[PDB]
Amino acid sequence: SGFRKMAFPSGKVEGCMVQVTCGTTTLNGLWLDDVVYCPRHVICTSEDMLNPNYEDLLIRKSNHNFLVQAGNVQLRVIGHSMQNCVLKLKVDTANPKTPKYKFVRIQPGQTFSVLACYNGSPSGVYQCAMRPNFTIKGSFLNGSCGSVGFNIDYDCVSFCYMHHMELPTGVHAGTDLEGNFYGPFVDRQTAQAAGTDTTITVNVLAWLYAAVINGDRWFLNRFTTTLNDFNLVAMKYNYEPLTQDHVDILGPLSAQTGIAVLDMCASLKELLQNGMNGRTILGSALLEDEFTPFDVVRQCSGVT
Amino acid sequence: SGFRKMAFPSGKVEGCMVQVTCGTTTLNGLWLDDVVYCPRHVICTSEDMLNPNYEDLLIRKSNHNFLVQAGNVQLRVIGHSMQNCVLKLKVDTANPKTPKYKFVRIQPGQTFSVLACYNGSPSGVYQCAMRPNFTIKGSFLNGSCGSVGFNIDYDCVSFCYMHHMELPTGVHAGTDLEGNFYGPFVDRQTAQAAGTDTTITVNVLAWLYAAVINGDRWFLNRFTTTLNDFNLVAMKYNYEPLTQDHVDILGPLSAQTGIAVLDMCASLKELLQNGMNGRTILGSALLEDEFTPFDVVRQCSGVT
Ligand SMILES: Cc1ccncc1NC(=O)[C@@H]1C[C@H]1CF
Ligand SMILES: Cc1ccncc1NC(=O)[C@@H]1C[C@H]1CF
Repeated sequence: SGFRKMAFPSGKVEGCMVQVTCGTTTLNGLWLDDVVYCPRHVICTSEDMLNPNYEDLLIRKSNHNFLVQAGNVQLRVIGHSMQNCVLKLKVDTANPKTPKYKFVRIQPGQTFSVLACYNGSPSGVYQCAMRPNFTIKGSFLNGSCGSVGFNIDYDCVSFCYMHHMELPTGVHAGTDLEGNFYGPFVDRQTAQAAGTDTTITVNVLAWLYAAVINGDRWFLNRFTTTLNDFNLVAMKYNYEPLTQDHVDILGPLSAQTGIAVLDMCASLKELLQNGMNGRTILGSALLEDEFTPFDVVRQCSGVT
Repeated sequence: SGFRKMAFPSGKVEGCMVQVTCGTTTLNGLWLDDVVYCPRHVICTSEDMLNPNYEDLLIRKSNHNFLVQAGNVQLRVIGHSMQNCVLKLKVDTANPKTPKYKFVRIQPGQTFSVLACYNGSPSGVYQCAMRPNFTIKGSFLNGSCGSVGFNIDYDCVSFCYMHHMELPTGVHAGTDLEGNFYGPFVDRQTAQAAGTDTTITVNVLAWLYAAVINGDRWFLNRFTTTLNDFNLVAMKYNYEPLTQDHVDILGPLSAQTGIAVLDMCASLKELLQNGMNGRTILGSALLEDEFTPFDVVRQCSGVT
């Protein structure tokens, strides 16, 4: 029993972190096989970041200009190429610590662990969700770029995020491992509008099931609702509309607890309309949306 | 910017996790140098746990009865001994992955990361605090015993906790790495009273400084208070009494922000007396006490 915002064990990712320096800029790189992946803005000076012409800036750089260091080891760069907003630095040595891995583009509402790094060194690990508006509310300071987001399935690390920037609002933006930004963001020091965000309804429902499993039951009521009625409430409270797909993914939790999905929706409806009345759910005084139904099942069963 | 409940990178601890089996019971062990540390209740059957006589139960066990497995490797046990509530299994091989480490007994109110494990395999990592009543509100299922709590200072892992049990209330109890329980708890399946808990005042104040550093300032007011006046409020709201030692540890945050400790105490006083009025602080709708002043400084500076 107990329920925590659990991150994946970061060990397999730590073994891949390196430091990449180009000119006066230093950030983090990800060393997998004989390739180091890093944000392409490593080639920019703070002056260039206002309106960078990356193709032009990269033309002035040669393999020997990219300094890649794994702790005390210096890696020899034998190739460089830009793919979208990432630089791929071919090195002459395959990382002996390369785990089994995939590059995945996650969907909004999905969760992942971030290994925050500075100068190629891991500082900490935290679990977070990709917001419906494609931002992440992370914890990143200058030098954290190149830190990655990932999920793990037994021995396989699925890399889904690489940190590139902090918006003027203090929210974070980044790319998949092919350098495609999540959201409308560009790697330029310019004001950028993040879309209207919403709360991840299916995640809140999953978290309400986790609360029941662990003993927090006060929010359960004598009511039920329909997808249509619930969605009218979800609309008013800036929650994502619930679909049959979301109901289907909640199936295992509905089955384990014996609380029908629409009955849980009616509890969520009353919580949205009345608030928590000074009470807590799993130690939170608000409705948590950073646990997916898969996260709840995994944590509640002890999956390693 | 941004502030998260960050755990230490668990890599150095993952390299130490092993599985320990004795008879029909399996749990986690910690392999450091040529010693495997695990909870002594690995020698008990669920029947023995009601009133175990550990000295007698251990006398029936021999080195060959303790099955220690590190992933696919079987370790040869050449000695066993009980120290308080831990068993120390001497093995014939030093763990090649042993990091620099210390065994420390933490104080209540201090924080640490837990690497939750099942069958010697890491499932996840989370940050938590040792409650003033010596319990931890963790996330532990059957088979999680032997999972450890730790802090890291550059390359040194300070092991401070080993998980032994879940109280009937769903809160968790465990020992330091010499097998001494934190709190009045015993390793027996019996109802056990955890003391009256309190909120860790210095941690809440540290978190209020982190909120200011990151832009959440609405709670700052035009008032100040004294240690005596604040402690009368702390008493009423089951908060730990604030001492000059706590004020001294808050010094760096008071210096960085320019908000005097007693001025922050007056903001905390108004928050305790009036609530949050439906607002949030660093994404929380309650007063967070799981970040120490050292945690706030570390996260806010990017310490690796
Ligand atoms: C200064 C900072 C802080 C935290 N995380 C990231 C950053 N850096 C940026 O925003 C880089 C300049 C842009 C490129 F899109
Ligand atoms: C069943 C469980 C669940 C989570 N964490 C731990 C446990 N196990 C226990 O409480 C063991 C029997 C006691 C020894 F003090």
